[PDB]
Amino acid sequence: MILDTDYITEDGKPVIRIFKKENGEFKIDYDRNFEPYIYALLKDDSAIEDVKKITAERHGTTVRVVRAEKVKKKFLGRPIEVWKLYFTHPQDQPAIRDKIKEHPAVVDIYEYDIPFAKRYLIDKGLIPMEGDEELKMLAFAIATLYHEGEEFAEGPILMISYADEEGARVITWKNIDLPYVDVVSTEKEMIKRFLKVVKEKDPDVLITYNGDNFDFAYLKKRSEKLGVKFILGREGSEPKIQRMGDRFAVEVKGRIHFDLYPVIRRTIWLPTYTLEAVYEAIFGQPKEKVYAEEIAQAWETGEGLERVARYSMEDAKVTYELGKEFFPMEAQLSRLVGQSLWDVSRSSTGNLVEWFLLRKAYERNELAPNKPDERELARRRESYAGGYVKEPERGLWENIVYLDFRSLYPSIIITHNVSPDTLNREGCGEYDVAPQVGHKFCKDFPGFIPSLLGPLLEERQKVKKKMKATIDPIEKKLLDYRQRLIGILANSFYGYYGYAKARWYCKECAESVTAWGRQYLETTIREIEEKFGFKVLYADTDGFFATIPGADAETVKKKAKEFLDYINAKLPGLLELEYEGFYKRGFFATKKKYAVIDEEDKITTVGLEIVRVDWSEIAKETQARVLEAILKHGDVEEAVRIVKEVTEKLSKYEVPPEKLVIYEQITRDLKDYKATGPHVAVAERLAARGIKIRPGTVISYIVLKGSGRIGDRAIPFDEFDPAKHRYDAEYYIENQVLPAVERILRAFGYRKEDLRYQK
Repeated sequence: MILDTDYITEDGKPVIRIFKKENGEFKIDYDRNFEPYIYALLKDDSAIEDVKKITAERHGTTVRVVRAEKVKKKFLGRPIEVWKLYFTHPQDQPAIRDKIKEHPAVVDIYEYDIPFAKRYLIDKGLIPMEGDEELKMLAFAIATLYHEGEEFAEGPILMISYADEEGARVITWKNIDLPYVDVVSTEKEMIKRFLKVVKEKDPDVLITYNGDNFDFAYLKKRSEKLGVKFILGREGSEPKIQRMGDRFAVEVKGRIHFDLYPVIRRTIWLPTYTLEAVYEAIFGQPKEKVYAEEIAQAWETGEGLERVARYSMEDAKVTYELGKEFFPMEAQLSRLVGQSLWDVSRSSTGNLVEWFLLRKAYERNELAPNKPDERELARRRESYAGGYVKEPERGLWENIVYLDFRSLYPSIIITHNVSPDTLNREGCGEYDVAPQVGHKFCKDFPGFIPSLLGPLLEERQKVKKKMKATIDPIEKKLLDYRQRLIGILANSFYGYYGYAKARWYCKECAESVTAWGRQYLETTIREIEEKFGFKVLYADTDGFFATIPGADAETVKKKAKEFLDYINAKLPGLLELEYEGFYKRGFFATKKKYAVIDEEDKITTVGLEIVRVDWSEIAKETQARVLEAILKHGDVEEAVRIVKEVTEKLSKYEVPPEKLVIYEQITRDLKDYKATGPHVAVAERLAARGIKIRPGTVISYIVLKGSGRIGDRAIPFDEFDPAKHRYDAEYYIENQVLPAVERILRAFGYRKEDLRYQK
């Protein structure tokens, strides 16, 4: 198994390094003979002799083209002949490429900005993360002594936690008789102890949660001050610290530094992105946070150090658990894209599509177009059209099918051979005309993108068959990740077409796919109404909800299935409609806002639920019960009653004052991000405990009847006690409860006025 590649420069010559794991052994192959290159398109071949003589002046050394060989390749549907220019060193390319492009006989240059070790992986047909090789992983976390005003890492690391197979431990330089803590003399010896358990565990994967930006940078500054050489690479080097945007990332040569933060932030959408937020919204259980200020308190103190050491080891065991969840996903993603897990897990989707495409263009001898210049990149600023959204039928309905298109946009790209290289080609014998926009896509030959996509969809189906046929659940889950990842890849080509930074950019292609999508949904909808008597309640882009008004459940199901057979014998090519699911009741408040229940009584919601910094359990409870009243009971009036009851019980003070805890997340440091509110009050009240409120730093609070404004008097539930404390019922009604249910009940004709009663 290939883990990674990079390159070193020795006497000015690049040497590729391959980091490998094979029969449980770590290996490093070196390749001294891989040659950087670019391609030049020349007006006349006789100009090559000028170009061979071009030379830059780089750090005093004359750099030139080492050789030139004429090659034949494909480029956007048409054959092309270009000159492959070799060089001694990859970094010779920038200095000499602008000079070559200056030559008046040079039309353009190509494939000039492709990182050398990534060029290696592609050109050599090598694929990271392939095979069955078991890989040893280890997570780690640190807790540090922090104090306001100090520079980064002015205070010592107090604990280094790690966690893996054997369990979770903490290393620290103060005595804690807890049995998972190991104690040593010094911060220095702690750090040496850490470096030593790594050497002897020798993991292939190092898992952190935001190690790219905190842990590794801290451990660097500290080991510098203490004069320890932070040796983590199996090759004798310190962690290497790249830039990526403003923020940074860290490599550990010979191992994979798997930072879960970039990975999580692009998978499940959490409100905030703390390690606690992640764990509770991935695994289910909760996790305690210990603020920085309390850790400083506990370390200067005797006791309280057992709780913090719990929080430290609990940083480490969850990171290893989370890493065990998200790693095989990224191993599968590395196989598919053909790039290292390190790069794969830190990269934007359009960027992973482009590395997949670059590998395919090489396999097919297809010359890559260039990324756009700044001015072209501003030209590609179109707003796109977006698929068909039907204004929904209002009110409550029963016996609903959701029908949808199997991979609608891939299906279309293949079916209509939609590709920059097939766009408005001349003398074409066979073309499909995109509706509305009128772009003509030649079908005399397979387009580059369609020809890649077809095998992807095929492979996906072959993987799903293997998934279901293999009894072993570890394998099933691997195959399931692979399957899903293929489908995300395939579903990303539509967006790639409009992606402004795309090498194979194609606005016409994007406009055409969207338009075909509209046509297929619209006519499919018209068909089921006019031929099968269905009523389409709502539709968004690749699917619709429908019922037969009056029919019973088995009738709509059975007729839904007949219509699939009908319409699928009519849909061209790969276009196919499938029966996704049946819903006993549902309602569609507006476009993108609806809720439905299936026969398992599982309610599914879209555009209605609580996404809020200010979420409270009286709100979440009350929204949940009105949905249950509309969808389980099919009783909208009761839903209204429930809101009236709950607003009454809030004002007559009969409501358990803790479900009125507002767990709020902080976005900006308390500079009045919100002009005022509960947050500025609870900040003052927990500055009493010594805590400052920083981004993250979840704040739980109850809002009390005070003077001044409603919602200006707030305290932590810590300091609450049901005597000399009354919650402000008006805040909980107008700010928590009614906003959670207004939208649902507006869909049934009720205004906020109707949802209370006082006088």
